[PDB]
Amino acid sequence: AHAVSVWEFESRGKWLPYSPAVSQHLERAHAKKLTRVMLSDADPSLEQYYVNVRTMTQESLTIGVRRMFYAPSSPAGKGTKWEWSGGSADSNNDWRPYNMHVQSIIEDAWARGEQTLDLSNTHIGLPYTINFSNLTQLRQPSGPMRSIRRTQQAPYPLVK
Repeated sequence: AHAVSVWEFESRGKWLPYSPAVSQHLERAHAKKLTRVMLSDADPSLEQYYVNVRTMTQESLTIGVRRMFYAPSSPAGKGTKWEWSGGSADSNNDWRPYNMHVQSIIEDAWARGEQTLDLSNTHIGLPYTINFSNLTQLRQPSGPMRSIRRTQQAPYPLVK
């Protein structure tokens, strides 16, 4: 009887998740039937990110935005996320979320004990292989290998 609401934006043909706090801010505005939202209101570093809820777009330009529902059992619903690292090897400063669906598939393969998950099968156009024994993402064919991680996160907004 419940779902969590994950707001997403378009980034290179990937529908990436906004953070829990930003999704929580967007959801409250949708609930109040508002049209315009400034994302800095929920995350002060999102400088002049303007989301129009009627056209379902974000300007900061061309970008699409959507509101998606996921189950309580998804990573979004359970308070956990899978991210990959953005710039040197054992660098921890620039982390990035995978598409929420991909996070669920990674979580599911991790939980079932897979040694490896080839994201190019599943879905896509994500030529990456995840290795759970060393927690990395390998750009096919043979790298870069970037660190991935599973961390606790706040709950996304709950819905009827």
